[PDB]
Amino acid sequence: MFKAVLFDLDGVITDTAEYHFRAWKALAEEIGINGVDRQFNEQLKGVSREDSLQKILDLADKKVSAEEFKELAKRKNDNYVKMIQDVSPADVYPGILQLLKDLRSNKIKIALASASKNGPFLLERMNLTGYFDAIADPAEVAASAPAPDIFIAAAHAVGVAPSESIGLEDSQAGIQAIKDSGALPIGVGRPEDLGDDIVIVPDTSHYTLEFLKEVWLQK
Ligand code: BEF
Ligand SMILES: [Mg+2]
Ligand code: NA
Repeated sequence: MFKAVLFDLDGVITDTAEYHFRAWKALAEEIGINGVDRQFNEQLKGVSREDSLQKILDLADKKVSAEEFKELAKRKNDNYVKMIQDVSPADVYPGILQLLKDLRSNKIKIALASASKNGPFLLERMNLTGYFDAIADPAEVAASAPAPDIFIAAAHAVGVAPSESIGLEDSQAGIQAIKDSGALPIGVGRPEDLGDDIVIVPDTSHYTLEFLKEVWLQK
């Protein structure tokens, strides 16, 4: 049986996307750039902070210095950190707490394998820290998804090889990271986005211990 589950955070445990969107929209309003609406924001999903800021500047053909650019990115981050202050246990996605409980009951290791530099804070706000055996630090990896680094780190931190692990992700690059780590990916979303060569569930209510066991045994 698999010995660990490596959890992405955003799109798996909870959603932070609304806060990212509102942070960008607030910054755009402050600097007088029109057009940062919900539809535009779809172009910022899975994109780096810096590439997202550039997309926003491009809406107004705005040119800035490196120092100005750094400051705008900082202001967006400040916005986001303020906006996540009221995250709560009610924000945990369906099924996830029961999955954590069932994994713990069955002595299966639980690691956070998230790109979020706010992972520990968010798990505290959601009252989930006690379930986690480790949090891989995204500040300590050399490369971000689709590189496998955070998933290798997470597996190692709970004393397992990635090959003994399942990874859960909502992003295409994240799925590729899991695959390349050696862990077994189970995506949440649709194959158009994630690929058709992995098991995918439509939403997190399908992430149950019984389902993960079924997937593992099929493999
Ligand atoms: F928290 Be994962 F990087 F979406
Ligand atoms: Mg995610
Ligand atoms: Na712990």
